[PDB]
Amino acid sequence: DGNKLDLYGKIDGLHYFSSDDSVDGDQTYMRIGVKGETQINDQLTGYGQWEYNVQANNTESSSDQAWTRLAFAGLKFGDAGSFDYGRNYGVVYDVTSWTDVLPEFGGDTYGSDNFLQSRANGVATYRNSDFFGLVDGLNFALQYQGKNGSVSGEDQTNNGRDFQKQNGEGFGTSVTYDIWDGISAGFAYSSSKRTDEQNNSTFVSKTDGGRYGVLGEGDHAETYTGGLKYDANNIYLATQYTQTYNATRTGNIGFANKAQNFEVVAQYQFDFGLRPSVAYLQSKGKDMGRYGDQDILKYVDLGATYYFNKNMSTYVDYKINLLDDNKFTKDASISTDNVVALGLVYQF
Amino acid sequence: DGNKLDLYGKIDGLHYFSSDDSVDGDQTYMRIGVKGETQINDQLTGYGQWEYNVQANNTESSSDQAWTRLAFAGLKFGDAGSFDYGRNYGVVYDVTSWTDVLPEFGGDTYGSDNFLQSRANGVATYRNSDFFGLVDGLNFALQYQGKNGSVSGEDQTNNGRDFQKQNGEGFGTSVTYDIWDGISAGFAYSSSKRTDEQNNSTFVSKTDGGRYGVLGEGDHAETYTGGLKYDANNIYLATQYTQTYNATRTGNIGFANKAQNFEVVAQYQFDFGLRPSVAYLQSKGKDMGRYGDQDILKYVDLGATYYFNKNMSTYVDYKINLLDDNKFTKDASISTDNVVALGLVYQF
Amino acid sequence: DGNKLDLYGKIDGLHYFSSDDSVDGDQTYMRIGVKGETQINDQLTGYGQWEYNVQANNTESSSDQAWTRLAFAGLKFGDAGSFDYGRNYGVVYDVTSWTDVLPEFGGDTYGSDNFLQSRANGVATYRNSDFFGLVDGLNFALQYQGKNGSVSGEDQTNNGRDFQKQNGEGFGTSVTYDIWDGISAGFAYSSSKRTDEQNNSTFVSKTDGGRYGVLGEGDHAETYTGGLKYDANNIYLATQYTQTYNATRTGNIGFANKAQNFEVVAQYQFDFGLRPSVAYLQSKGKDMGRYGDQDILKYVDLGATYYFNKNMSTYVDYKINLLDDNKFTKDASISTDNVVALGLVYQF
Repeated sequence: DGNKLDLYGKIDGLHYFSSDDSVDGDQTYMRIGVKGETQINDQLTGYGQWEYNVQANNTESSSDQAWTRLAFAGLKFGDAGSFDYGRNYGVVYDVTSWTDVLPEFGGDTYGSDNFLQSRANGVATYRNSDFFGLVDGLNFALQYQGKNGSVSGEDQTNNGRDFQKQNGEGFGTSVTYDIWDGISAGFAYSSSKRTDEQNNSTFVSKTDGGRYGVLGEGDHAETYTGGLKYDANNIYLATQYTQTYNATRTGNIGFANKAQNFEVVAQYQFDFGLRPSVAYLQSKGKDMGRYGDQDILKYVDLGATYYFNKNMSTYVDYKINLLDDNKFTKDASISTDNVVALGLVYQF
Repeated sequence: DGNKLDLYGKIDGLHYFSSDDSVDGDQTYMRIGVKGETQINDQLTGYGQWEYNVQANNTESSSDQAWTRLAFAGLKFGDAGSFDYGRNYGVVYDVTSWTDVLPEFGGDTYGSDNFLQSRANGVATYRNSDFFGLVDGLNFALQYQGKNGSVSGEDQTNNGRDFQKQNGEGFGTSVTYDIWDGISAGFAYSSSKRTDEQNNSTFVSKTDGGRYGVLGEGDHAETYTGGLKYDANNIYLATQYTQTYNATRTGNIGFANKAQNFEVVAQYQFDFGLRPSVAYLQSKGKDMGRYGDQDILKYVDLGATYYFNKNMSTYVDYKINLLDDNKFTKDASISTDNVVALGLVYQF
Repeated sequence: DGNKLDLYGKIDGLHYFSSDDSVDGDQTYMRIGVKGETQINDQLTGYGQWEYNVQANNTESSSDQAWTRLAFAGLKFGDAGSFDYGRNYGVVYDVTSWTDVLPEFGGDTYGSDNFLQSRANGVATYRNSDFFGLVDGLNFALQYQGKNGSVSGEDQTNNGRDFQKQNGEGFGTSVTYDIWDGISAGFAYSSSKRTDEQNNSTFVSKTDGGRYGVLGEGDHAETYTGGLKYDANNIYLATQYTQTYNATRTGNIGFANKAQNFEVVAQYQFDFGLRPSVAYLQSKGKDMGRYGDQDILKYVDLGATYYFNKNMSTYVDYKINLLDDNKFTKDASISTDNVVALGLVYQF
């Protein structure tokens, strides 16, 4: 009485084929989660959602095989909008998600716990749908994120973390709009203080051998995003453009002083199950101290998903990695090899 | 047919505000668990319960984010009582729980895996309700706990653990009684052997710099508890008094040779959702070698919970920490700062 | 509509009694899992299964307390057979499982992540039931396993692991057949390349103090298995014989150049719940370099299970360990002490 509660998840039998040893092999994993709603009164509704990743590709004595992707509780007051708090998606992703639809790859001009660009600890999000019911299809969002800092130091918080996934106080906003038939447009902005260890950490160069500062200096990390989306007539066309400031990771050795990020995807849905997909993603870093302008990410993606029904599917995906081995990709530990994925997935 | 089985849990979007860096920030977490019953025959019933904590306030590459709070299987033979085994609550908590009702704080003159004072590995518990159906409201309990020891040494067990959470063989008993209207009284006693590493470990002083024995010497660890509870007329009044012997932790540097523990709470339930709450907790350690008598814990707590319904609530809680920085709180790593909590929680 | 989905698991309140400190004490744990089916069309069916182990015998600050036992997605095309991929049982276990029916012990002439002998990462399995519906009771299986390698080195994969649980490319096949009344016969074969760290790792001798190669040299690891099973008239008789080549572990210091493995079990099911059980298991290693022929495993097992119903049971099991302390069992860290188990288990 009153409460709805759904168990959901999937089991993904997955194998990667690649020349990069740290990528190649068995990638089997599963997801399980919970979605809940309670109607409090005719205007007010409470909700909660949890989503868990459980790796299955290592042993029963291996370590760190599970993690939480989402955990948030929330309130939705009809026409006034909604508010939720917890681990949830940064609002930049309200736009960039429109290109995150590849069978297995994609969605990686950005990472998780990467300021407000994806999933994020301690994020307070306000959302409004049809501009208070006055403008159908015109959604916007306002978000706040507290500092998630180091385990020690001046910038310690209880939930410490290495410098690549720390953040200071920040906010972000997003707007999406539906234009006539299926065509949607979106903008998103975010801004965060950085942390001492982000500005004061060093790293040791796989090429020279010497020690240097972690790429990126700055008091602030920033993203600007614009996106377009065609969805109708069994066509899916989408693109997104994002420009960032000390916000985009350069492998594991820091951030890019400036980076320009671009993703474009085209897909077609046959009504006998098959869903082919073509995509291009790049990330171009600027003024990265001793590395100057370099590609951070650059590939073409080709793949397809076969849907047996809403509970079962198979997919192949082929990442054609147009990066070259150099001192930047080596010193930053960015993979320059191709990958093939092959998946058979049960959903529930 | 025959079996009942309930999924239960909650998602708790929670943030702490504090000057103590190791406490402050995002504290989002979730609980999920299972409660089960099977009727074997008209007298005999089997049951099982599991309860899991999943942290959500750190990253997807962080470690140790989940843990089990309860896991026990059991048998209940009508009027003869019940028996269960596994990870479950030490019976001291049958009384001290009556003060563990604060919105977020409280319940911490004692810890988990802290002999029979709270949740505990390998605990065999016998419970009897209305004294075999002869005295309505008069419950008692008998409990046994095997040694949970070190990872190495003379006192090794399979499930080793640091000295602050080891225990030797022990037992405990508890009695509660309902007096007329809502007024309940309770007593509880426990006794355990200690372990070699508890008596033979050293620690390094954050103030002097030198090495010393871990506070507390003794073959035995002991607790005596008395408690009172008023529940009726939308009032909740409760208090509990506990005296311990090498059983109460002194931060992370050992145990208190003697400690006197006191908790008192008053709450009021308005029938429009709001539930204000006032509380006082102290822990006073005695004869702690080079530290003598010191406060181990001392605060006032002020907070409130708003229940939208049985599935949704919001709460604020304010811990006013009356401890002062000194060599004891510093050398033992006890927090002396205030904390505010702010939570929005979905239950299912 | 279309999808079946079952939550399943058990809570096992369990205690071990033993002179081996690393074995003795509380062993409480739980299992939880998911089994799913979707009918795609009248011939074709998709399925998925996940099964999770959650330890409960250590603290809430302990590490590595959970792990995945099974995670696989699959397809079943009526008379043509089935195919599944993920973490699943190596097909050798299609036969050796017939002796894995002891109340608590047994099933340990082999381990998990032990080539195709038990549960295994990245295993692709084809199964066929009544030989395409032509021969009732005659099942066979074909299986493939990709390399699961080191975290570094020439044999790195993404899901690295210590040498005792690495494997190279391998395959395995199995056949079972039902003979008239309850009597079944089975054969199974497997073959895998080994890995550099399996052939190139050293270890330090608990008896001498000096360094030596990890037992077992060889390009290939191999198993041959035959098994018999009587099931009917409330009798359970089963035996299995397996001969292995650099495939059977010698504690933690390597593999046995050759090992001959034997298990035999007899049980009786009274229809008032009780199920007594008697068993013998040995593992005899050959030509193990400086250790020559030694017993790797040798015990008698005596125990019983009481079933209150399909959801509740109690069991005792007594492992009489006929191994002697020597340089082999010490240098390999194999336990030579007896064990008693005592369990009360709730299933759902």
